[PDB]
Amino acid sequence: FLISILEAIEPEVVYAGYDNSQPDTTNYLLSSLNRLAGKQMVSVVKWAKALPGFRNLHLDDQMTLIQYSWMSLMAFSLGWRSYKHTNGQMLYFAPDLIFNEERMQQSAMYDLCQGMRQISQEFVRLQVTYEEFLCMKVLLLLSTVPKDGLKSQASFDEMRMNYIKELRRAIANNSSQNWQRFYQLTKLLDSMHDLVGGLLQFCFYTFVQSQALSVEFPEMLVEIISDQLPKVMAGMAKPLLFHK
Ligand SMILES: C[C@]12C=CC(=O)C=C1CC[C@@H]1[C@@H]2C(=O)C[C@@]2(C)[C@H]1CC[C@]2(O)/C(O)=C/O
Repeated sequence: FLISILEAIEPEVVYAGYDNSQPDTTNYLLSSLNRLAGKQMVSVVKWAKALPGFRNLHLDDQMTLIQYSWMSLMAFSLGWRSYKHTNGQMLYFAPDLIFNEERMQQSAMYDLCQGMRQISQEFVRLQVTYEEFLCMKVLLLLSTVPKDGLKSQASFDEMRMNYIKELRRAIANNSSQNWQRFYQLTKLLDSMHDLVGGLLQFCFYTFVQSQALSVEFPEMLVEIISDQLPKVMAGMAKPLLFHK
């Protein structure tokens, strides 16, 4: 039933509003992706608020969690869309904005694009189910926390365990087989941290020199990155890993 709720609140597809009549310069591609991000952010917040248990957390905890994990959430969903739509061959940012080889090249971030595509390829290798995907996604929202703790730790800890339990539910044949599956899926979750570190680095860099580099960011994103950046730079956040 918790999973049925996840399927119900899963956001609808978000379009980039991209104009293919324009040249695909790095400036336009990145500004276009950031505009898409702003629209996705709206969907993400509405989603977080509908998650059983999220509301129970303090308002500052809800805000902190979203700002620390939005990049992981969007990159993870990107991996899923790319998996279901292109079997991991292209990056399906949006129905109207699919990144092929040419776009990855002109984006100036080919390496990050391949890092994101690798997530999609892991979905392929593991044949991740929609249910596993949904549970894993919630876990990402709950896997980057303040080193000094949350105001609703008890509630947070409770919520996290419930969703981890839900994941094992989605996973469940043989017990050892289920254990192996949990091992593999959580390895994928842990792998998001290093990827996101690279995504955020380029995000903060272009954000800081937005005007100079002509890379536009919507206000929906500017507000969040403005506050998040110093917190991350100061090293206030830590990951909640599943493996050594
Ligand atoms: C959020 C986003 C776009 C929506 C989406 O489905 C997935 C992502 C993940 C990668 C993000 C990307 C954009 O936001 C543009 C970013 C943020 C890129 C990481 C580097 C980036 O290309 C950047 O820094 C351009 O300025």
